[PDB]
Amino acid sequence: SLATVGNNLDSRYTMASGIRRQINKVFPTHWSFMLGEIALYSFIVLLLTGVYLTLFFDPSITKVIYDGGYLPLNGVEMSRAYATALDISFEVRGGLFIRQMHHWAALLFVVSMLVHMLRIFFTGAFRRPREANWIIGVVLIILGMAEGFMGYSLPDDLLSGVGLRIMSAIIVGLPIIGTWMHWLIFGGDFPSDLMLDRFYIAHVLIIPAILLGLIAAHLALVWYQKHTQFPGAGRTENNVIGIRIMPLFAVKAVAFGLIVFGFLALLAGVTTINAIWNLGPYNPSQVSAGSQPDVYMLWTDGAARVMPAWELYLGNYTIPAVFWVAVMLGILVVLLVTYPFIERKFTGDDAHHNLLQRPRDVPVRTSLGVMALVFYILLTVSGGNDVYAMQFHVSLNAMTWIGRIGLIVGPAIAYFITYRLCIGLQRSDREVLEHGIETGIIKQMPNGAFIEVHQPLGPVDDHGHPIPLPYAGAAVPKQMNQLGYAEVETRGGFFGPDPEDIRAKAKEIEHANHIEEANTLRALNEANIERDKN
Amino acid sequence: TSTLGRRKLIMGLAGGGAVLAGLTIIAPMGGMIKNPWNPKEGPMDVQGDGT
Amino acid sequence: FVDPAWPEHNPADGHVVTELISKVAGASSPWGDDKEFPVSAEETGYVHPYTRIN
Amino acid sequence: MKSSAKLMYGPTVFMAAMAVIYIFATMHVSDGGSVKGVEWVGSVALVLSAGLTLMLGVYLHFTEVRVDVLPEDWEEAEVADKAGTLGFFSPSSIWPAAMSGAVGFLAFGVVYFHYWMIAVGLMLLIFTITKLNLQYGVPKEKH
Amino acid sequence: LWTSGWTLVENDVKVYLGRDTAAIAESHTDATGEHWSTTGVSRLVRMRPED
Ligand SMILES: CCCCCCCCCCCCCCCC(=O)O[C@H](COC(=O)CCCCCCC[C@@H](C)CCCCCCCCC)COP(=O)(O)O[C@H]1[C@H](O)[C@H](O)[C@@H](O)[C@@H](O)[C@@H]1O
Ligand code: HEM
Ligand code: HEM
Ligand SMILES: CCCCCCCCCCCCCC(=O)O[C@H](COC(=O)CCCCCCCCCCC)COP(=O)(O)O
Ligand SMILES: CCCCCCCCCCCCC
Ligand SMILES: CCCCCCCCCCCCC
Ligand SMILES: CCCCCCCCCCCCC
Ligand SMILES: CCCCCCCCCCCCC
Repeated sequence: SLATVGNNLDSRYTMASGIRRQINKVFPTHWSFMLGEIALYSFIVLLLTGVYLTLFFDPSITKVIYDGGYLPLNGVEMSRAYATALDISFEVRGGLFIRQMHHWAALLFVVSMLVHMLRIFFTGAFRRPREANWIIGVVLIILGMAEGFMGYSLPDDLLSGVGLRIMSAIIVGLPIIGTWMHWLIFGGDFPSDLMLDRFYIAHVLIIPAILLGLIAAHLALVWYQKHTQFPGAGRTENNVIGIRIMPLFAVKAVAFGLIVFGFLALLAGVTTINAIWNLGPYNPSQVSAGSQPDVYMLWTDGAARVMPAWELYLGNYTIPAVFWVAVMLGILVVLLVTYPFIERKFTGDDAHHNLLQRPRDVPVRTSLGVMALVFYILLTVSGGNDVYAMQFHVSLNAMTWIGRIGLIVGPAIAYFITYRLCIGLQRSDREVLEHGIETGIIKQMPNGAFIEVHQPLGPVDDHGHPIPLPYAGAAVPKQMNQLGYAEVETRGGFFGPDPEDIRAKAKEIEHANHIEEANTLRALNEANIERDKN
Repeated sequence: TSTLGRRKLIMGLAGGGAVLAGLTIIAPMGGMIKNPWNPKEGPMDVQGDGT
Repeated sequence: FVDPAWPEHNPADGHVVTELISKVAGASSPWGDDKEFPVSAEETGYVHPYTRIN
Repeated sequence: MKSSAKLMYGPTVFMAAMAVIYIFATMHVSDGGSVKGVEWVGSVALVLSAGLTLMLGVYLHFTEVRVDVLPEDWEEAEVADKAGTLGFFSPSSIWPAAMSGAVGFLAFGVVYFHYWMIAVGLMLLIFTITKLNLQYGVPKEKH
Repeated sequence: LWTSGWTLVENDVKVYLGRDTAAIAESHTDATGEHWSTTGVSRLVRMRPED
C-alpha cells in the first residue's frame, strides 16, 4: 500500500538518487542559524492572513456615509477604503484578530530580517562566495519596508494619510523632475483618484511577487552553498558538520515554524495594534501630535527632523531642505548594499571563505556595525522624539539637538568602546589557553602564598605552567562547569530517587558515549591536519 | 530510529493536536459564513428584506 | 538517601556542613570540596579545534 | 571572632539603656522648649537599633562556641598552620553590572511612574539575580 | 500647485471664512426603511468678528 505508491512514483520520475541527495544534506546547528527562518515564517503568515483580508476590503476613495458595526462614526462621511477596513474589525467574525495578526506579522517580518542581517554582517557570512545573497537580502529588506509602508496606508485613516501627505510632498520637492514624477505616481495632485488603487495593486501583487521571487532565489542559492559554520573541533573549510535534513532538521524546522505561528496568534488577540476606529477619516486639515509612521519607517522621519533648514535658492528655482534628507538616506542605502566590496577593498582579502568568524576577532567590522546601529537607533528615536519628550519629561528642542549632535558623537563613542571591548574579549580568550581555566580554589601554600588553582586544557611541561595552546577561532571554555564538573549525578524524577541498578548503568553509558564522541571529534581533527599537509 | 511507531498514545494525540491546529487556522474563514434567512439590519426598504 | 556527590565522611564525631559551621574559610567549592585539581587534559574532554583559514 | 561576638554587647546594652531612658524622659518631662508625651520615632528606631546589635551578637556568640581554636585566633600561630584550601571565590562575572542596570531600569520606572516600565524592570531584575546564582551551575551543553 | 480654493477671490467670487461645525448626516427612518438625509445640514458656517 506504501511500497507500491513509491514504486510507481519512482518508475516515472527517476527520483531515487535526487531525493536521497536532498534528505542527506547536512546543516550546521547553531541558534543564530535559525533567525532567517523567523523572517520566512512571518512572511508565510503575512501572505496567508493577507489573502483572507482582501475578501472584505474595498480599496476605493469614493466618499460614503458610514452605517455599520461601529456605532460611533455612524453618519460620518468617509472613504470606501476606511469604511471597509472599519467593517473587517466590527462586522466580520474574527476579522480584528486577523487584521492584528497581519500587522504583528509585518512588524516581526521586518525585525526578522534586520536581526538576520546583523547575524550575517557580524559573523562575516557575506564574504566570497556569498555576495549575491547579501545584495538579494538587502533588496529584500528595503522592499519589505516599502511593502509595510503601503500596507498601513491602505485603511486611509487620519494617521496614515499624513504619512502619504509627507511622502507626496517629499517627491514633489525634488530638483528638476520631482514635479512630473509626483504627478506620474499619484496621477495628479494629492490626494487623487487611483491613488489607493495603485498602492493596493502594488502591495498585494507587485511587491509580493518580487519578494517571493527574491526569497525563492535566496533560499535556492543558500541550498547550493550548503550554509557556513563557525570554526570548531573536526570542522574544516571544505566540510559541513551538523545534522541531516531528516529526521532531525525537517522536524525542528516545523516545530519552530509552528512556534512562530502560535506566537503571532497570541499577540493578535492579547495586544492591540493600529486602532483605526480612534483615528477618524483622513482630512487634510486635521492632524495629531504623534504622527510617527511605523517602527521600520521611523529612521526616515528621524532624518527629516534633524536636518537643518538648508534651502538653496537659485533665482527662479529652489532646492528644498528635505532634498538633503533624500541624499543622506540614499548614501546610507548605497553604503549598506555595497558593503562586501568596500570591506574587501580595505582588507584586500577575497579568498572563498566558508568558515565563519566570531565578532570579537574582527574589531573594525564589529565596531563599524555597532557604530551604524547607534546611527540607526538615534534616527529611530529622533523619529519618535515627540513621544519621548513628553513621556520622559525632556525638552523637545533638546531632543532635536541631541539627535543632531548625537549622530556625530554617538557613533564615535560606540566605535571606541566596541573596539576596546572586542580586544578585551580576545585577551580573556588567550589567558585561558596560556594558563588554563581559573578554578575558584584559593589554596594557601605552606609559605603563605595564596594561589588560584588553574585547570590546563593542554599538556604541561614540568611543573604546571601549561604549554600555550594556539588560538583556533573557536569558543574557549571559561568556567569549570563548561567542562561538566558540576553535572548532577543523581538520576530520577523530582520525587523519584531512581533504583541504583538502573542508575549505575546509565551514568556508565553516558560516560562511554561522550568518550566516544570526543574520540571521533579529535580523529576528525587529525584527518584534517594530515590532509592539509599534502 | 525515531521510535515513534511504539508510542501509540503520542502519535494518537499528535494527530488530534495537528487536526485541531489545522481547524484553528482555518476557523476564521467562518467570518465569510452568513445566514441567508437573517434579514439585513434596519427596516424593510424598497429592495425588500435582503432574503 | 545520600547523594553520590556528598563528600565521603564518617558519620561519627564529624559533620561536613550545618547551619553555622563548615570545614573551609569561605564558600564551599561547587565542584566538590573533595575534588583534587588540576587534572589531566584528557579528563576535561576538551578537544582543541585545529582550524585553517582560506 | 571570639572577641567579635562579645564587643557587640557593649552597644547593645548601651542602646537598650538609652532607649528606656528616652521613653521615660520624653513622656514625663516638661521642658518649656517642647511638649510632653512619648516620641514614637526615637523610641521604636532605638529599641530596634539595639535589636540589630543583639541579633548579630547572639548569632556570633552561638557560632563561636562550636568552633575550634583557629590559627587566625591563635596568638602564637605559624603561617603553615592554615596550609590548605580557603574555599571558592568567584574569579569573574558580568551579572553584577547587569543587575545594577536592571535596578536602574526599575528605578526610572518608579520615577516616571510607568506601569510597563516597573513591570519590565521587576522581571529584568529577577532574571539577572537568577543568572548570578546559577552562574556556576549552567550544565555542559547537551546536544 | 499655484491655486487653492482661495483663488476664487480673484475672479469676483465672495468667499467667506467658513468654520467647521463637524455636522454629520442625520438618520430618518419612516415606512421605507432608514435613510441618512444630510439635507438642511451645513458643516461650514459663516463666522463673525466677535465669535
Ligand atoms: C477542510 C475541512 C472542513 C471542516 C470544517 C470545520 C472547520 C471549522 C471552522 C468552520 C468555521 C466556523 C464554523 C461556524 C461559524 C459560525 O458560527 O457561523 C454560524 C454557523 O452557521 C449556522 O448557524 C448553521 C451551521 C453551518 C455549519 C457551520 C460549520 C461550517 C462547516 C460545516 C462548513 C465547512 C466544510 C466544507 C469543506 C470546506 C472545503 C472548501 C470546499 C453562522 O450563523 P450566523 O447567524 O449567520 O452568524 C453570522 C456571523 O458569522 C457573520 O460574521 C455575520 O456578521 C452575522 O451577521 C451573522 O449572520
Ligand atoms: C526576507 C527575509 C530573509 C529570509 C526569509 C532569509 C532566509 C534565509 C535562510 C532561511 C537562510 C539559511 C541560513 C540561515 O537561516 O541563516 C539564509 C541565509 C542567508 N541570508 Fe538570508 N534571509 C532573509 C534576509 C536576508 C538579508 C536581509 C540578508 C543580507 C543583507 C541575507 C543574507 C543571507 C546570507 C549571507 C545567508 C547565508 C548565511 C550562510 O550561508 O551562512 N538574508 N537566509
Ligand atoms: C509582503 C508582506 C506584507 C507586509 C509587510 C504587509 C504589511 C501590511 C500592513 C502593515 C498592513 C496594515 C494592516 C492594518 O491596518 O492593521 C497591511 C494591510 C493589508 N494587507 Fe498587507 N502586508 C504584506 C503582504 C500582503 C499580501 C501578500 C496581501 C494580499 C495578498 C496583503 C493584503 C493586505 C490587505 C487587504 C490589507 C488591508 C488593509 C487593512 O485591512 O488594514 N498584504 N499589510
Ligand atoms: C527599537 C526602537 C523602538 C522605537 C521607539 C522610539 C523611542 C520612543 C519610545 C517612547 C516610549 C513611550 C513609553 C510610554 O509612554 O509608556 C507608556 C505608553 O506606551 C507604552 O505603554 C509602552 C509599551 C512598550 C512595550 C512594553 C511592553 C511590556 C511587556 C513586556 C512583556 C514581554 C505609558 O505608560 P503606561 O502604559 O501607562 O504604563
Ligand atoms: C522490493 C521492491 C519494491 C520496493 C523498492 C522501493 C521503491 C522505490 C522507492 C523510491 C522512493 C522515492 C520517494
Ligand atoms: C564611515 C567612516 C568610518 C570611520 C570610523 C572611524 C571612527 C573613529 C572613532 C575614533 C577612534 C579613536 C581611536
Ligand atoms: C542625661 C540627660 C537626660 C535628660 C533628663 C533625664 C530625665 C529623667 C527622667 C525621669 C522621669 C521619671 C519618670
Ligand atoms: C504608653 C507608652 C508606651 C511606650 C512603648 C514603646 C515601644 C517602642 C518600641 C516598639 C518596638 C516595635 C517593634
